[PDB]
Amino acid sequence: VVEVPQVTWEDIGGLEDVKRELQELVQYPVEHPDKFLKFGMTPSKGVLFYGPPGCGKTLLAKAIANECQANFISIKGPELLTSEANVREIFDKARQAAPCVLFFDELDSIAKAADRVINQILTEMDGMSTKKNVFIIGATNRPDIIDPAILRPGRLDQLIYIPLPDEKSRVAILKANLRKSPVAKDVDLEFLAKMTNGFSGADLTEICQRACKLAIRESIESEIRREREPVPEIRRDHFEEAMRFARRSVSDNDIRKYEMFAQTLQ
Ligand SMILES: Nc1ncnc2c1ncn2[C@@H]1O[C@H](COP(=O)(O)OP(=O)(O)O)[C@@H](O)[C@H]1O
Ligand SMILES: CN1CCN(C(=O)Nc2ccc(F)cc2)CC1
Ligand code: NA
Repeated sequence: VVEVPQVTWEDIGGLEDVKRELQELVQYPVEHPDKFLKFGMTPSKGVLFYGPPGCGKTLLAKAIANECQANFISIKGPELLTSEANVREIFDKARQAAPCVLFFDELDSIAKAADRVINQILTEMDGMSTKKNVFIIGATNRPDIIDPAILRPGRLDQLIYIPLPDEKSRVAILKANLRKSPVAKDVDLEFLAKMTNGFSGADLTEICQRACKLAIRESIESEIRREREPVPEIRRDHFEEAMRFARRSVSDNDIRKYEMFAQTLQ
């Protein structure tokens, strides 16, 4: 389907740095085209996101399209196999859908025939002007195997690290996932962030979803009972019971690999 996404910056915990870097990569074009002239700026066309799985690369790409009021077209890495015109077909459909954000997901799969579905991606990128109003975003969990051709100026310009949430970020991620549920006042998310170092954003959200299921099942069963003879909440005890089922999804060794990769781009 081709739509404008619902998710906004408000749904993304942490990443305040990356967020305002994305806006000026996006708001510069439009809120000052009367200095977008005066120096001859050839605007952005592509970013490559990287980092551990489940920290919000997809969220950020959707939320870029929500801020621009833009269409969102998402192709997942492996399904480009049968077969080069598939790459042409996708860019034409994202031209047709302008303004549009075209999101290449899971293309660490591609980085391993497949030789030139990369080449059929790169040339398609060079033969599409800034003026077609199509913004490209890519995401990988394997920054070690990025062919730097796709970062040559003209393609995926900016390379943005998306890290595991530190302690502050994890309070933001819990707070955001919960921004519209009724949660009891005995619930301490700052202490829950303290107890979840190394948890991904996905990891965090799962705890929330389990605490929500159990508050739901308890509400079902109780007023099943209270019919034999007032909005319910998610209490602290729904959260205690959600954590039996909770541990980090990303390994400490892998953490190190990302930390080293990013910290050597300063
Ligand atoms: N910064 C964040 N704030 C809130 N939720 C997050 C965040 N990062 C990840 N999540 C949760 O984890 C899920 C998966 O995130 P996603 O953006 O698909 O990760 P990635 O693209 O890095 O693999 C999201 O639907 C969201 O609920
Ligand atoms: C299928 N496996 C998966 C893990 N893996 C790897 O290399 N991970 C990695 C993590 C972080 C980083 F920065 C680089 C690599 C080997 C192949
Ligand atoms: Na990922």
